[PDB]
Amino acid sequence: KVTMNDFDYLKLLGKGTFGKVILVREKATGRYYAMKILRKEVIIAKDEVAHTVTESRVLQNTRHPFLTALKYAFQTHDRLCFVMEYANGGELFFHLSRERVFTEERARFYGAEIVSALEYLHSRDVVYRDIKLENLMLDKDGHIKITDFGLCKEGISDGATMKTFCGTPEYLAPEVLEDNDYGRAVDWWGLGVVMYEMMCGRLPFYNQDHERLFELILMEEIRFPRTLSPEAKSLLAGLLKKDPKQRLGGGPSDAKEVMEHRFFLSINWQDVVQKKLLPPFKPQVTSEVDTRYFDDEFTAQSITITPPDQRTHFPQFDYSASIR
Amino acid sequence: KVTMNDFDYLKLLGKGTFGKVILVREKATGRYYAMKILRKEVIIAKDEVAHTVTESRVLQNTRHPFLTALKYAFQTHDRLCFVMEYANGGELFFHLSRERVFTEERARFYGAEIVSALEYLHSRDVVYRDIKLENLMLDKDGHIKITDFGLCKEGISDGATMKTFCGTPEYLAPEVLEDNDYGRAVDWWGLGVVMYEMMCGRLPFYNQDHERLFELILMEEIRFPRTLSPEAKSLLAGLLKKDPKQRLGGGPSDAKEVMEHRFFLSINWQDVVQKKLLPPFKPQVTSEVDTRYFDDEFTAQSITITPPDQRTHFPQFDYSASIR
Ligand SMILES: CCn1c(-c2nonc2N)nc2c(C#CC(C)(C)O)ncc(OC[C@H]3CCCNC3)c21
Ligand SMILES: CCn1c(-c2nonc2N)nc2c(C#CC(C)(C)O)ncc(OC[C@H]3CCCNC3)c21
Repeated sequence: KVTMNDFDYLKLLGKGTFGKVILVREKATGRYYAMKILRKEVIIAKDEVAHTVTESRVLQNTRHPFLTALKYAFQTHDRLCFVMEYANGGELFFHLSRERVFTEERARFYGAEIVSALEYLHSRDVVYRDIKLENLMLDKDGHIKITDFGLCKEGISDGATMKTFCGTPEYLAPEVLEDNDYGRAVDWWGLGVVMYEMMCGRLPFYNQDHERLFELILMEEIRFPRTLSPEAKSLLAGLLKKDPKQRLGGGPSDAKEVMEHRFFLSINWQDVVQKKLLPPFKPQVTSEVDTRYFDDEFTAQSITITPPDQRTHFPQFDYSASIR
Repeated sequence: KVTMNDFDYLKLLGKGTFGKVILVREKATGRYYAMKILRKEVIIAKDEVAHTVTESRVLQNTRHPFLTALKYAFQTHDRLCFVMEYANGGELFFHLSRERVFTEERARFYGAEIVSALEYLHSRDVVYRDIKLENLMLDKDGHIKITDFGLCKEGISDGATMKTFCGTPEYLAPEVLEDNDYGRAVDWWGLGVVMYEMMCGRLPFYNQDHERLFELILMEEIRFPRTLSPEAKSLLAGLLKKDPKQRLGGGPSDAKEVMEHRFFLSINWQDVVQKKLLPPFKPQVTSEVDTRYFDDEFTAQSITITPPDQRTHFPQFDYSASIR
C-alpha cells in the first residue's frame, strides 16, 4: 500500500483551489514524478467526488503517447494523491506567454498530437471537456502530454449528451452556454480555442466578467490576423463554428473530419501517433529536477502541510500501474 | 516484560522506510544483539500488520543454523521491537559490492546453505518470498544467516498458491508479474538471482524504471559470461526458468531437485546442515561491537527518537526464547 512517506517532496509545481501539484522523488526507485494532492474535504464541499473518481478510473485504462500516464492513485484519511509522469517541458501556457505566438508550423505539430489524443478518447467514449493551454504540457522531448482529467465524462458515444455545466469559462463552447444538453463536439471547440491562441496570440473571446465573456462566445464573430493562411483561417472557422452540428469534428466521423482538413495536409496521422514527427521545440532542461518551465510563483514556495479540522474511503484510489 | 530501557543503543546498522535496525547491548547479560524497531503508525498505514505479526510467529517456531534466531519480540505504545542475533559479518550485498564477484566455489558454499534453509522452510510450508543479497547476512564464522522474515507466507504446501504482490522488484519471479496466483517456486527463482549475482557480478535483469524492469524479467533471455562452468550455466538456467513448472526446485520434490543438480556435485547436504563445511571467507571482526561490514552511511548516524503525533496491542509481540 502506497503512502505519503514513500516520496520525497522537492518543489511546488502548481497550486489552486483544487489543491496542489508537487515534484516528488520515489524513495524506492529514485525516479521523479509529479503528485497531485487533493483534500477530501474540499472535494466533497465542491460536489466533485464523482468527477475525481472518474479522473482515476479513466487514467487507469487509457494508454496513448500524448496522455499523461498515471503511476499510482492512493489516499489517506484526508487526502487523495495522483502520482503521474512529470512533464518536464511545462505548460503550453508558459511557452506562449513567453513567446507570444507560435508559427503555423509549430501550432500544427501540437494540434496534430492533441487531435490524435482526442480521437483516441472519443473512440473510447470519453469526452475530455477541459482542453486549454494550461492542461497541455510537454514532456522532455517536446511532445504533448494532456494533463488534468478531472472533468472527463465516460459512456459518451456519437450523439450522446451531457448536462453538467463545467469547463474553463474562456474555453466553453456556445452550446454549453444554452439550456439542456451538449455533445462531444465541445472538445473540438476547445481545440479551436487553443489553436487560435497558438497562432493569434490571444483568446478568440475575452472579458474579465463572465457574463460579458459568455455573451461574446455566443454572439461575437471571430477575427483573424490578415497574414494567417487561408487554411488556418478555415481550420479555426470550422473548429469555432458556434453550431456543434456544423462544427469541424462534430459529425459522425469525429476526429476524421479534423484530420482530413487542408490545414493538416502535410500530416501523416500514423506518424503522429508513432511519435515519428520531430518536435520543433525541445525543452532545454539539464536535469531531472529542473523546473525552469514552471512559474517561479509556485516553485519559490516552501512545502507546507495544512492542519485538519470512521470510513472516509474513496473508490478507485488504491491503483498501481504495476498491478493492473 | 521486556522494555526499551533494558538495552543500550550503540550503533545504527541499517535504516529504511520500514524502520531501523540498531546494535544493542542487553544490560542484564552484557551480550550484544541487533534490534529491529518498527513504528506501528507506519505499519498500519502501509497495510503490513498481518505480515509483521507473521514475521514474529514464524521466527518463534523456526530453528535452523542459517536462519536468524529471535531472542525477544516486544512492543511499546507506538513501536514493535525484534531482538535477534547480530550477524557480525554483514550482508552479502556489502561483500559483493566490495569484491564485485565470487568464485563459483564460494557461491556454491553460500548457495548450499541457502538451499538448506529454503528446504527447511518449505518443509514447514513457509514461503520466504524475499530472497536477495541484502537479506543474506554472515555470522562471525562466515556462515549464512537469512534475515528479514517480513514477507513470509505460512500454510503453503506443494501446489498451494499465494496472491499478494510483494517482494523486491529486481528479484520478483515472472509468474508474480502475471495476474492471479503463484507458488513456492518463487523462492528458487530468488536463489537463481542471488547465485547469478554472486557468479556474474550483476543482476540478470535491471532497469531503474520498474515497468521496464518487469518487462525484462518476463521477456528477456539471460546471458552468461563465457568462462562460467557448464553446470553453473545449467544451474542458473534451471533456477531462472521463467515457467515455475519447468523451474529447478519447482516440482513436488522441491529442494531435492536443486540439491541433486550437478553444480552441487561436490556437496554433502548432511555436512551442510551440520555446519561441517568450511567458510571460504571468515569475517575479520576483532570485537563484539565491530561494525566494519556495515555501511558508514548508517553507522556514522547518531541514535535519535522520533516524536509521535486505548489499546494499540499487536498479537505475537510478547515472545521470549527463554519462555518458548
Ligand atoms: C502542476 C501542473 N500539473 C501537472 C504536472 N506538472 O508537471 N507534470 C505534470 N503532470 N499535472 C497536473 C494535473 C494532473 C493530473 C492527472 C493526470 C492526474 O489527471 N492536474 C492539474 C495540474 O495543474 C493545474 C494548474 C496548476 C496551476 C498552474 N496551471 C495548472 C497538473
Ligand atoms: C540492518 C540489517 N538487518 C539485520 C541485522 N544486522 O545485523 N544483524 C542483523 N540481524 N537484521 C535485519 C532484519 C531482521 C529481522 C528478523 C530476523 C526479525 O526478521 N530485517 C531487516 C534488516 O535490514 C534491512 C535493510 C536495512 C538497510 C540496509 N539493508 C538491509 C536487518
